[PDB]
Amino acid sequence: TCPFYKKIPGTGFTVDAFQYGVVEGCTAYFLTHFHSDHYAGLSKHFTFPVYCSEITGNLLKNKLHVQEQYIHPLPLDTECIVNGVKVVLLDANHCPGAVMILFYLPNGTVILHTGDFRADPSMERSLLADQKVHMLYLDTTYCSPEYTFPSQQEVIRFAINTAFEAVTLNPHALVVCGTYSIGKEKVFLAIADVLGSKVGMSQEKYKTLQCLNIPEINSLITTDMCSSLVHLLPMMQINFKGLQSHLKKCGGKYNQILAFRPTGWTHSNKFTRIADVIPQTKGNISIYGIPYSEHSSYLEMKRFVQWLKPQKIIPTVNVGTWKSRSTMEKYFREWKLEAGY
Ligand code: NI
Repeated sequence: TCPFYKKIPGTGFTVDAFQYGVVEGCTAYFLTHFHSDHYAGLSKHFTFPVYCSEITGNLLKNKLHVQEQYIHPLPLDTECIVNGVKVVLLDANHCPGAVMILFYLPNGTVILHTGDFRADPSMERSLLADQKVHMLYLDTTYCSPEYTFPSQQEVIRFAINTAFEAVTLNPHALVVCGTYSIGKEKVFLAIADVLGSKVGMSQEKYKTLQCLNIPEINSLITTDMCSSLVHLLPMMQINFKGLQSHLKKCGGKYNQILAFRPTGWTHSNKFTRIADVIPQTKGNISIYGIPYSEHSSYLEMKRFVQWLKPQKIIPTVNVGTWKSRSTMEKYFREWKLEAGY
């Protein structure tokens, strides 16, 4: 059964609620982004209206084979009417096609559902700035002060410089980047750009990337592995055994692998600066874990909420334990007392 925090009161609407069968009273199913924990349940047999971004709609049609007549893409930053209720989709600064949803209830209440997001000051100048929000359904993934990580720009700087140095020292080194979902495309695209190569990948991954409206993409990606010196592999293969095996398959073209695992947070963040990050090495293989996040750090989240000043917060992540829930509620109260709302 559908949990309360995926339901929008006063509407026929649910958010990211496709794994519960037919939800009683739901007239429209919203999907914030194309990640499996959120789309779980969608397929070509779905016959209710799905509301989403253009990019998410490309992925629904091409990857899950949802029929076109049930896909309802909306433009961002535009007031739209859905079953008699005004809604707006806003960029969530998560993965490609990921949105926040603003709902203007018939009784005058305004609700923001962040979906998954990485809070940014740029959000303080969207259509959020123009009215009060009463209720916030918040992505609380990293809602604790231990969760710090660097900007995406610093992380990409580190990766570009690391890769360019290694390959200039050894033109027979291969760079490998791990992936298991959409998101974090800048890692592998930035590295390929500094090295003057395309990124090589499976046909299934190339198909996924072709749904994303990224400019000039036919110029940056390929299925021809033999012509590429940046390869994408499943995240599960980014270990010494999986990489030794891959290196065999390249037929003596290469004699070294430098690999990258974009994680979210790991506890090496509580001690070490990005400048100071070192790989794990075995023989001719090195693996770097880089803290490239597409969710808010604690400080980013706090700033957003203290700016927005919602009347009520409903967490959507880490809700399954009493200790988590109690922790989060204590931070929410601190933020409110420090800011004065
Ligand atoms: Ni996500």
